[PDB]
Amino acid sequence: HWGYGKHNGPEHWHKDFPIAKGERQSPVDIDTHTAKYDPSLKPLSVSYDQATSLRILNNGHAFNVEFDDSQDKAVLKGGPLDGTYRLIQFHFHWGSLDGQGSEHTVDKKKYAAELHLVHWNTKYGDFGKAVQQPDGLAVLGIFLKVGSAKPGLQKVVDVLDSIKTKGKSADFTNFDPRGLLPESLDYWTYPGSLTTPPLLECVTWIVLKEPISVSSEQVLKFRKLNFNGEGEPEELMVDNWRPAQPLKNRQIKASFK
Ligand SMILES: Oc1cccc(O)c1
Ligand SMILES: Oc1cccc(O)c1
Ligand SMILES: Oc1cccc(O)c1
Ligand SMILES: Oc1cccc(O)c1
Ligand SMILES: [Zn+2]
Repeated sequence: HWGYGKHNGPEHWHKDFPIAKGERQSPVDIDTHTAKYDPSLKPLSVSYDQATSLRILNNGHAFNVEFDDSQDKAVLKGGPLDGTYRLIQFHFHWGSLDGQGSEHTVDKKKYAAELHLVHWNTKYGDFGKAVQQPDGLAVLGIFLKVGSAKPGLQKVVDVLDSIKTKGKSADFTNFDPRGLLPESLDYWTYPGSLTTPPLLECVTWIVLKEPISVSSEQVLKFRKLNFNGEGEPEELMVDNWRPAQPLKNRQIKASFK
C-alpha cells in the first residue's frame, strides 16, 4: 500500500490518488520574502485548556495522539478561520537525520521534524463530513529543531516503546498539548491538502514561524518506531515526510509585519 519507500513513496501516490497532482497540494515551500502580511487576518486563538486526550496509535505511517472531540473542548479559531475547528489528533513527521524531516520548508530549509495538530470545522458535524468540504479542516503546523529538550514532549517519547509496530495503541489520557507550542503564535497561512493519502484538498494550513526545540535523544526515540506490524520484517519509521509541492495559484499570507 502507500508509504515512504522507493517503491511506494510520494512519487507513486498519484497513481491511486490523482489529486496528488492537484491545484492545492501540501506541503509547500514558504518563501519568507514573497509571503505578504495580511491585515485582514483576525487574532489566532488556540484554546486547549479543556483538551481530553485518549490514546496514542502507531498507524504504520506515523503515531497519532487522539482526542475526544464529541464536545467543544480544544479548539482553534481566529486568524484565517471562519468559525470553530475542533482538535481530533496530532502527529509528527521526522527524518532519519537531523538535517531533514519536515514537510513544509522555509526558504528551502528542512527542519528535523514537524508537528501537525489536526482540527475539523464544527459546521460539518464530524471529521468524516468535514473531509468532504473545501474548508473542512485546519492544521496547526509547528517545526521542530534539535537543541534543548522539550519537556512537554517527554510523556509522548516515553510511551513510544509500547507502540513500536503498526496497529499497536496505548492509553494516553491527561496529556496537555499546550506543552508542545512555542511562545509566539506568528504564522503563515495558505489553502492546501492532507499530506498523506487520500491527499484531499480540505485544509487551511497555519504554520507557526517559531520552531520548538527538542533534544537529540527525544527525536532518536521517534526513529526507533517501526512502519511494519509485529512479526513482519522491521523497517524503521523514519523519513515519513512528503516533499514540497508546487505552489500553483496560491499566495502565502503572513500574520506578522
Ligand atoms: O523569492 C525568490 C526569488 C529568487 C530566488 C529565491 O531564492 C527566492
Ligand atoms: O488517528 C486519527 C483519528 C482521527 C482522524 C485521523 O485522521 C486519524
Ligand atoms: O480521537 C478520535 C478518533 C476517531 C474519531 C473521533 O471522533 C475521535
Ligand atoms: O489527517 C490530516 C488532516 C489534514 C491534513 C493532514 O496533513 C493530515
Ligand atoms: Zn501530517
